[PDB]
Amino acid sequence: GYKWFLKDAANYGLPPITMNVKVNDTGDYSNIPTVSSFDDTIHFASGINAPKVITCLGSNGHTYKQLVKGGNDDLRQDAVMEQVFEQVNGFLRSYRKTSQRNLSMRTYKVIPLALKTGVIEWVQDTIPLGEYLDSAHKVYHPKEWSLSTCRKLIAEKQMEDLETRLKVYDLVCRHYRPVFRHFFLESYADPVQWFTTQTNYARSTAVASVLGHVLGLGDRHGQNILIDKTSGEVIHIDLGIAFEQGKKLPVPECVPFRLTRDVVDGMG
Amino acid sequence: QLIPVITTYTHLSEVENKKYSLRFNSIDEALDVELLNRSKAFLFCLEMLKEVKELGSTFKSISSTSFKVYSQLTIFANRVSFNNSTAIPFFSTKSVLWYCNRLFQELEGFSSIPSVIDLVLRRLAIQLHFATDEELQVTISFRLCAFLCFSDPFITSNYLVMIVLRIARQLLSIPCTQSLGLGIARFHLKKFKPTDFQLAEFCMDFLGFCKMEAIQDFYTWFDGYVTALNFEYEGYGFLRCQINFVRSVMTTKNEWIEVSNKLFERGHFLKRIAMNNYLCLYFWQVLDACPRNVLHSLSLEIWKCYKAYDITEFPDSLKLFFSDIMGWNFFKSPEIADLNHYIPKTDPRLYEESKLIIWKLICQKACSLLFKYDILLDSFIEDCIRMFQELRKFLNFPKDSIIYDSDTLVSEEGSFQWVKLQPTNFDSLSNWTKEETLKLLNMMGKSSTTHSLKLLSTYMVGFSTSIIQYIIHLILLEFDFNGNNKKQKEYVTQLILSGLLNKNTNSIRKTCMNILLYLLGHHALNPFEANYWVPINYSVAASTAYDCHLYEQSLLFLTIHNTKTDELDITLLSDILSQLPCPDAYYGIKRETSFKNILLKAVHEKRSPLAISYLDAANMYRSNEDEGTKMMFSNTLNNAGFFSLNEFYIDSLKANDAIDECSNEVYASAWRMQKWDIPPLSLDNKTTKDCLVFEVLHAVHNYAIYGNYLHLEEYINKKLLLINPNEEPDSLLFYALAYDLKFLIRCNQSQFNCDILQLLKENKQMSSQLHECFQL
Repeated sequence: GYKWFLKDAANYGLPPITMNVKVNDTGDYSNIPTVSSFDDTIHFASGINAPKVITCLGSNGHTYKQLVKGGNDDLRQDAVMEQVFEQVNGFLRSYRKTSQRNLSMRTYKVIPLALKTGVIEWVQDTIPLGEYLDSAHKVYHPKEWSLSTCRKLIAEKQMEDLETRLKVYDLVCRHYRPVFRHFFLESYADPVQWFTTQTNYARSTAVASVLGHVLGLGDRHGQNILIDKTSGEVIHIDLGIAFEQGKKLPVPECVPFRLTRDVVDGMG
Repeated sequence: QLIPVITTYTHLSEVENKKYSLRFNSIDEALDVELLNRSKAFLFCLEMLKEVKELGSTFKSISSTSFKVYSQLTIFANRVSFNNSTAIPFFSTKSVLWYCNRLFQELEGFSSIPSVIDLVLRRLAIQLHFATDEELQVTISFRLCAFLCFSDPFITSNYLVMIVLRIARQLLSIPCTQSLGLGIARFHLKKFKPTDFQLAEFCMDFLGFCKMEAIQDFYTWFDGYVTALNFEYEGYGFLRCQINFVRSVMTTKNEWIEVSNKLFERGHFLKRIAMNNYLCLYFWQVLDACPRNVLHSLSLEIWKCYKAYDITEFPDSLKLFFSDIMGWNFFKSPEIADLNHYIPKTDPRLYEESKLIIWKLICQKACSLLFKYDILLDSFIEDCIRMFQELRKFLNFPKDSIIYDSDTLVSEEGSFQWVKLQPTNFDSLSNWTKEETLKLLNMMGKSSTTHSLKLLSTYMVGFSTSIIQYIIHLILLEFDFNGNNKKQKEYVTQLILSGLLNKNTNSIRKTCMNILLYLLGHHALNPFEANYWVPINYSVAASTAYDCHLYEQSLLFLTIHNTKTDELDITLLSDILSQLPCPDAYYGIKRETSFKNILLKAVHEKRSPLAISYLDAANMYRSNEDEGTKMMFSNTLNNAGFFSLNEFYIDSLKANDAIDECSNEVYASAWRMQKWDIPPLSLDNKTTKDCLVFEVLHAVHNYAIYGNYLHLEEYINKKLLLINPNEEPDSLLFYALAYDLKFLIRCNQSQFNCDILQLLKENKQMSSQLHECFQL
């Protein structure tokens, strides 16, 4: 179906596949932004299989891109959990003496494609959570132990011993570096900007856990997580398993809280 | 030499003969021949004034219908001719005209280049000397207007139109000459319209002073023609509004809305305000005469421009008018807080490639340099630009049409005989540390044109200061990182070191510091290496930080030093954050346990709980003997939230001989006790906020006690007369106080604003933010 979808979109203004369209109480659908034709190329979703991404020029023309996802995730529940996080966010808006500070939230509402199918919509501007300066550690470290060597150390003892884990962490100590700052370094040169960004992002990453252990939802997996390079602040989405159901894994979630030690190192 | 002047002289002597001999011989490949033609033009100009008949008889025959018509047009606007003339008659101006006819016929289009015309303009500029006899000035001005009439089509260049524009400033001396310059602008308008990408200059092309009313009427007609551009109304100068204002006719409502919408779209409306003399015009000089519907229905940004369009001056009526104009919209939709998104100004963008941007920016700034100065100061800085000739393709960077005019032809110095050099008028010493930086750049023998330009800048009106402002980065870029290994590197580092210890130029030192910050850069893996490359010391960095007094510098700088050093200079960041506005602070460092630490916990957050748990204890505060906590407890009395416990505390200080009859605590009491008998501070006080309140109160109390409403209003207007609008924190914080007081006095009801209650209902923010602002 090369031509048919693009042809159909032009004649009738299709409701947006990705729509942050908070319609009115009347709810009428008259002048929502409309896109006629698809883009030239559809980038694959970063994953096991190539899931496509859809983008086009808007009615106003402002970019509104998205990326569909392969697999069979059951995220209607995740949709509800996101809605719950959102209601909690409104609650965060509801408290004066907290009213002044912004409340940390960035929804990811993409309806599932089917019972075993999904279509996702990437946040407009974003980055993989650690990707920003992820490799700058090599820039940060002219000399460093291999991350593969670190994985070897991790797998050296899947069995737990009091001495073994401590010795492994001792090995981690000399090799690792407190180098988590650079991605947060070159953001903006404006005067109040740095003081603006850091407290914001810290409060953000805190609000994650702040809703978290209450929900007990998400293991902050690096691929799973999201960090907002453009924002000068952080936001994550796409959590999948929840309710402290750590028992499913061979090890339950050894996560008292979000181990944002690296972002902490962005100490100012 | 003087041979062309000899020809000009013999022209009058000759009868019925018109001869041109050896015109531009030794063809002008060198500066000599076109320079001789220019000396001829100067001799003819000297002929034009006082050698041509000063004339009590402007009446004559120009010997050409077109030339005579041009002269009549030049004198036409409000023509009051035929004043008494000078003493010594040398020759009839008719011979001058006859010679000028062949002179225009001469050169076959040569010498029309900017050199000779600019020489004529300089002749007029010296003629437009600052001060002299009015009648001799008038005669010389008649000569200048006639020389303007001696302008062939060869004056078609845009630079000539700009010279015509400067002629209006020259005319600002006199009204009849002002009408002459108005007609000259009328003539120039044909050339003025060709601009494709001056409109800003026209944006207020008005004479506020404003007999010949129909002259202003035809001026309005010409302005409408300028709007008839008919094709382009996008230029959208204040012209329609100003034409209405002079016309005493109100504008169309939809037109008013359009005028409102355009100004924000200008994006340089800040620069529009920047013209100080323009400002009192610009904030509704005659548009202050308009409806409250006109005031309010407009774009609010007019009101919203607070703390920007400063009243360096205004009419007393204007002062009252603006003090009013703030409030009636200010109560609704007020806003104070501001973000700090700056120009990206990133140093790396893509080595002559690096050098490419700097000179292009210098060329861009040269146009502004030629804009804002005296009518004559320009040429002194022009030469180096002409000197800068070798084609660095910099002209290609600027406008090509602009480049062609100052193409080549004989390069003639603006100085002429060099008496017309800078007369040392109005020597400025502001940005003296920038002059020191200019001396530093002079220590570097970088460029032939640039060093002479810097020296002229030293002779010029802060032009080296203007350059440092324009290039605080590119200047050191010439100094530092000019190449792989630059001999000026040690000098740049030493300059950084010397400037580190600066005092009273801490702004200049910080300018150098962020300039170092501009050293951002290309071809480097590590931004930490960027922290390394330019001269800086974390110790000196924190020195500057403690010197900043402003929260902007310290924050990410601490982290940068942490990457460099990480040593916990305990006092530094503590003093920083603790004395930082916004509540996010006050917990950064760990606590040093103490009862005094309990007090600190009370104070920094201004903790409402535990009202005086720091005042005393079981075994701690009975005999502390420190008076800093005396201020602390004064603040506690302020923050108690009980105006009465503090009301007695007013006496609790009254026992103390620390009042000195002017105390923030005592003044707060003045706000407090309703004690109309308590004597308030002096009304002549400059700006003290507590005092401002005390004055407002004593005034209102009289407004109760005495009868005369006009007397109360007089007290009020006098009190407000102190300069509120600019350069202080609490201006609006005194703004509408009487805007309430008098309205309450007005007509027997509650306050004019309906109630702050519905506003608080829709406020959604406590200061309009964390309640730094909205309170009290």
